[PDB]
Amino acid sequence: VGVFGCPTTVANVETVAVSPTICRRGGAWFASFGRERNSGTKLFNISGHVNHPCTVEEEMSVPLKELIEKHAGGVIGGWDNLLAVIPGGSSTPLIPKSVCETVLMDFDALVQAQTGLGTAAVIVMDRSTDIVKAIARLIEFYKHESCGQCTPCREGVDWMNKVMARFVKGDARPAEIDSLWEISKQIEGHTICALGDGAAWPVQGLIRHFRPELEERMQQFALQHQ
Amino acid sequence: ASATRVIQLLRNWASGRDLQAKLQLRYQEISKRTQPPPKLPVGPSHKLSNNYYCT
Ligand code: SF4
Repeated sequence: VGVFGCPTTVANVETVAVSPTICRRGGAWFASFGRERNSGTKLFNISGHVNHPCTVEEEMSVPLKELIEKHAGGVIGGWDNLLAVIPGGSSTPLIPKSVCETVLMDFDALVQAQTGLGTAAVIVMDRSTDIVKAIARLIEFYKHESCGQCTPCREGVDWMNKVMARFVKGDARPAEIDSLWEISKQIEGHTICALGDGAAWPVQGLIRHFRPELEERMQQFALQHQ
Repeated sequence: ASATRVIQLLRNWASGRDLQAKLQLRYQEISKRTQPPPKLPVGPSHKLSNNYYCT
């Protein structure tokens, strides 16, 4: 079934428009580039806190450092300023500076990096950028974009929005981060579509990757808003 | 309490026991009838994480 109940092949434009080159050259051309399974070429959309944010066709299984150095002149403030990177896209969790170095953007390597290839829409936050604030617009963006049919997504992201609003402000207790963990996994795999799961991965990745920083901001709220 | 010494040594002797040590009625030994506000405790399930009622 599909549109008006008809068979309909939904293919991403990048996969559609690369299909020429694999029919004009063959599978050897596509498979030679990129790692096992993850092969070919994809538009890596370097942006965020990068010196020269642009969209470049790029090989996958590419180290992050030369991804931003060669094609963009580096990350603003260097790697030390770089606190984390969202390499794949929104549905791909961010990973810390101690992990980025030269992780390869091949689907398997993001999986071991607890993230995904997404659409290679890689964006960077510097140290000056608060990671709690960095995804603050991201998580509320997911809430602003949800059809709301299934209960986990309709009641999830908005509830996640409010509980994190007091998180970035710091009006919460240390247990509240654990509750945010619990309901994030609760909506995971329980929504009709992948928007909820797509919204789950960003917040899910942040919790298990910069948890002490999340616990850092809250007593900062407590000392002055006592 | 009220009762003078003369009545006292009569009631101690007739009973043979020191009744003035503790009385069968209270003059001033009770809690003040109104009490300062309390603060009730919490229990094993007033948590937000791994308290799923199923287990
Ligand atoms: S997860 Fe998808 S299907 Fe479910 S409510 Fe959100 S947008 Fe709708």
